[PDB]
Amino acid sequence: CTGNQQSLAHSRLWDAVVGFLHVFAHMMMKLAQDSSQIELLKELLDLQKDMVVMLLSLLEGNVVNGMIARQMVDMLVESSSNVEMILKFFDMFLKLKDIVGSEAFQDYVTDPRGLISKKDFQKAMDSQKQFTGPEIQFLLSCSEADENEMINFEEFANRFQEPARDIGFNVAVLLTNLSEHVPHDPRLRNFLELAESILEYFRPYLGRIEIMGASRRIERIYFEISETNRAQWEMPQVKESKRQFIFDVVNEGGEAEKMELFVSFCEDTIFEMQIAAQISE
Amino acid sequence: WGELEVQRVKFLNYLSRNFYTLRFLALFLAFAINFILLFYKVSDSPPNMVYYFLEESTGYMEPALWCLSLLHTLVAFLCIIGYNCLKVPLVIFKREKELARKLEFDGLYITEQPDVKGQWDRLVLNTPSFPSNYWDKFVKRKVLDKHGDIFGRERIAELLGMDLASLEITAHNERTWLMSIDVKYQIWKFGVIFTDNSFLYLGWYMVMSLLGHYNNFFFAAHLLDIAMGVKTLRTILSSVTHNGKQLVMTVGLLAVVVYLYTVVAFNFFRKFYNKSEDEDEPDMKCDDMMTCYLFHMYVGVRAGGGIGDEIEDPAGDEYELYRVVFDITFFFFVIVILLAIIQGLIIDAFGELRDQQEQVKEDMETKCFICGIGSDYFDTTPHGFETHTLEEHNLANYMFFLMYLINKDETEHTGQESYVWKMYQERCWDFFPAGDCFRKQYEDQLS
Amino acid sequence: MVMSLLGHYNNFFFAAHLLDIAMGVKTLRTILSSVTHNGKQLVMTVGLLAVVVYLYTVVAFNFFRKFYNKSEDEDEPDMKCDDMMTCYLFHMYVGVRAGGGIGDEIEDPAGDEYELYRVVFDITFFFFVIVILLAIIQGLIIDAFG
Amino acid sequence: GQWDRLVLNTPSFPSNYWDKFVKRKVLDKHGDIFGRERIAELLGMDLAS
Ligand SMILES: CNC(=O)c1cc(Cl)cc(C)c1NC(=O)c1cc(Br)nn1-c1ncccc1Cl
Ligand SMILES: [Zn+2]
Repeated sequence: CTGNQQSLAHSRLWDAVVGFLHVFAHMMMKLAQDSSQIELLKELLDLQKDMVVMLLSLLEGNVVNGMIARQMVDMLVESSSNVEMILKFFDMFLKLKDIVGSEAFQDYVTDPRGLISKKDFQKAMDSQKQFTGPEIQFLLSCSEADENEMINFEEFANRFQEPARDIGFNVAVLLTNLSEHVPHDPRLRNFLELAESILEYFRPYLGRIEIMGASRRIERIYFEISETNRAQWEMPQVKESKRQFIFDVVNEGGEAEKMELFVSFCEDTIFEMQIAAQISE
Repeated sequence: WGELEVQRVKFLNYLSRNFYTLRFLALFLAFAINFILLFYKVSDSPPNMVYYFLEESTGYMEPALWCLSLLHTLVAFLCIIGYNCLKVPLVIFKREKELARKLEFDGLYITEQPDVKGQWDRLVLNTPSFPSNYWDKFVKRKVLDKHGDIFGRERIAELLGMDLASLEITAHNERTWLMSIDVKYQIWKFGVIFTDNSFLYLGWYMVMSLLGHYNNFFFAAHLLDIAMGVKTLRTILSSVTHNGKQLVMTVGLLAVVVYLYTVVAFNFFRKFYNKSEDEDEPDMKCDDMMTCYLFHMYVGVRAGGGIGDEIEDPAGDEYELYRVVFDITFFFFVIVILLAIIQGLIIDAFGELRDQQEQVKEDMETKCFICGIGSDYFDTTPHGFETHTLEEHNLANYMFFLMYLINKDETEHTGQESYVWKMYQERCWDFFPAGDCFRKQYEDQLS
Repeated sequence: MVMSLLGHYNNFFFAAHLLDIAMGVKTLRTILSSVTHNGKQLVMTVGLLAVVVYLYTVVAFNFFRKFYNKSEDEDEPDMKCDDMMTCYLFHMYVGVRAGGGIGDEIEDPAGDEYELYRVVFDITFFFFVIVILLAIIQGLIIDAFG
Repeated sequence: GQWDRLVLNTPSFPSNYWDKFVKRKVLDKHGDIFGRERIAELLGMDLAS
């Protein structure tokens, strides 16, 4: 029922939201200094987990060009100065694994220890074209110093996206709800070009799905798919059962009984993946 | 035996791991020994008539086959219990889904009772280990929630097999491996794998291999596996029984028209039906009509040039201009026309099935798989086909959406996430669009 | 041109130069192009034609050794159902060929030694390999032409 | 696709086609993401700078 959004739009919610979002983008500027600063910062980001589902719910029954949808995005120009930070924070730690993915940035210090010095990486990151000048040594200070001679990017890597695996997908959802909902508007278009990285990283984990509802008012809903069931649906244990039932929805099926068979098809396939994941290695 | 009890399922795991390639080599080595089978010869001399093998300057050709054949039978055993190891849940799951569907919705066994499967499905409800291989195992009590108001409870509880129902409904609310096993449910699901089409054919594949060691030459029927293995050559043998229902009766017409047409030759034209060129040894076949009819269906539907070419030339005046009507009214009927019907009812049906083999390819290539909008109006948007095919109206992402709503709790789901599930469980599906998706009347505010 | 300098070794290899008419005009290019247009299934169904008669000849090689003989000389008998490699070449030489069964190369079954079984044998050769599976090879050329 | 790798490094590659500055606008295209010294030797520019 959209009757809550009559008062929640006109009253005093959204300046409180920008007052939360400023400190939300400003807390992890200093709570990345030391290794003892993360088990409470991840408490703050699974508060961000519900901060995004706060305004995910105002997209329910979303009129395409509605004043509620415009008052969703005048948020980010009343608070334009605290969104670039939270959009580039999910980019400065997610191209992190893309630094190691090239072999040219791997063979710098070929020591068998794994302690590459900080100065050997600073001038190396200054040579790439996907970086910012004054934004090198601050994330070096966010990394472990250890007398400025130890990086250990194996633990620089896997620790800072363990709380940024669940919030990054939903802020990608937040940027992709509004791109196709409100069209032809200038200043809500630049920041998806500035934050297309998490969208590109979550291209396999994103899905656009439509359900008819609320007396003929259809609007799209987004969902998440896990990496375990991602790479295993593309196997010939099931990709030919695909065509096995594709052949028989027009050969014998009618118009009124076509998806009544398809839902049993999906549950039988997820049943054989239940037993196949049991006997999997 | 705990060191072996998980070791044998570990054996069965890498047994079923490479099932497809193991079946492929099981086909090809049988093909190879059926190829080396091409060099057998029989003569009256001992190595009465003894079947020996012909070889040129090689000695181990014959002791290879006696191990290759047992290899083929052993890998036949391997693929049989591999079939019964991986995919008996496919022949398990859907028909008790069908059974619970008619228990909850229609009332197939309580409101009425009906074939070949409907009364064999009554040896599965009363055992307590019925729903042990399907997700919903409270199916025996919501049928009592459904129709515990119209009928008697004490009869339906004994019919559905709830042992101490009113005691267990309070107990579950408040608070020698084969000896505990059932005797009826396992033989009930042992009947269905013999009933269904695939397992009896795969057992027919192995009932010849142990028989193949009695005489080596019955391995030739294993080369008909090519006909049903590929789908391209499956439609040729499937086209005969696709229109056999009229073809057996019109070949019965072929059987009765010549049976009509041969009694007039058996009675009035007894003179000339003779192929014996010996004058002293005459054996005509128009003496018994059971012999004459076997003769007539041996040459008349056969030769393609009438019937009077087995019979010498009518140089005599004894009914000369009547046999020239006889032969051509055999000719115009049984080779010209009624053989061309049997040609047409095979070749046309071949054409119909191969054209509908790829009009479904046309349907996947043009239609939508969700709703009833064709691809002709997606032509104004440049390459608007794949942006609608891969992500929005996709076949895999909807079953992923059905996946991710099962594991986590419904104290997490939203208004739309409960909207999509609370009538999914009672199974009514007007929730798909079926007429409007992103294009019809959303074009007025689309730039 | 690799045939023309070779054509002076023996004069009669100039005959393959008359197949230039087939690919030169576009009207008669589609006839030779129609075979490889649907050869991808035709080679495998003529493989079906090759294996069905290879299935069908071992029962004559084992159980019907009596009558497969075309040698009319009594003192010089040479039947071809002694080696099945000879019998299979014989069977694909006459059975897909004659168009009237297989038992016209073989004399008449006047004897009672499995009389009503060879009349099933010959017509289950006849209904399969000339009536049907030759008409598939006819259709997959003429339809594709159309 | 791999027989087409014996045609880039020779200086007489674009001599039979109209546009013969094709080896430098690829460096204008993707001289920002990769190394220049590798792609110049791979495309065969002798003394490019
Ligand atoms: C329909 N016959 C079978 O099921 C079958 C059953 C048994 Cl017991 C053994 C074999 C070799 C079988 N034959 C195949 O299994 C098979 C034949 C052909 Br031709 N192809 N093919 C195949 N198809 C898909 C994956 C791997 C393979 Cl090998
Ligand atoms: Zn659609």
